Amino acid sequence: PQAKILSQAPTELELQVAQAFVELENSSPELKAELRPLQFKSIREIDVAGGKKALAIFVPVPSLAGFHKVQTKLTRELEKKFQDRHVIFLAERRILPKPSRTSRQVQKRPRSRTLTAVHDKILEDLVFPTEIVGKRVRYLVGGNKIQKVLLDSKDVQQIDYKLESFQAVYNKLTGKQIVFEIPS
RNA sequence: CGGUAAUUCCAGCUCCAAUAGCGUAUAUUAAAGUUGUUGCAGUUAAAAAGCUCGUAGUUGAACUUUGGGCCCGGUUGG
Repeated sequence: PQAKILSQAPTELELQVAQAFVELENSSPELKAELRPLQFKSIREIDVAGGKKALAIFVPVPSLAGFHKVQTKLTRELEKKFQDRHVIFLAERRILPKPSRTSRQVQKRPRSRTLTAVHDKILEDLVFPTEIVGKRVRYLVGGNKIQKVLLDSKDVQQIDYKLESFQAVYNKLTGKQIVFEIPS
């Protein structure tokens, strides 16, 4: 089972979570149907303030639309089984380097593989249930940048307590500071 | 400027400027932001074409690897 729900089974933490999938799939006749085709590729643990950790789960991008039907419940369940964790799902995306004037030619680089485009999609996935309603960028006199992301005040209670963990996760993946705000 | 009564003509004194050199004519440069790339002007002083379309010419919005770590590291100053 486990090596057939992982796209590879190299390490034990994925085996723990893989088991939880198999367990939960039995506990309800509903999940027995929905969860069966899903798979995930890798997991990374990122430490954050207050001693907690983020379970960043990486998913094949053509299947991402499936998880969005089951991402609720799954977060409820997994945060019980792995006590003191925050769980978030991310699609894996390529990024291709920018061509130099010296390089030999290759097929034209699709715009979705640019670095700017990929980082925007990452941020969209973190806050998944809510929509982003705007962005700001601040250029401080010290010579450094901060982004502010504004969230739709809808169902925010599902993520309202996680925001500090999102800041830490995003920094690890990119090196960029962000803060979250919720317009009334 | 000069028609008597001359600070301007003519002469005599005195004085000034450059000086082995000084003056005149013609051309050209600066002065000239009176040819304007730097850098002009066009209500009333010279100068916006009766009006619109349109080829050559001149000109044309934004976007694609950014940021963060670790070594070596030359020059100058204390």
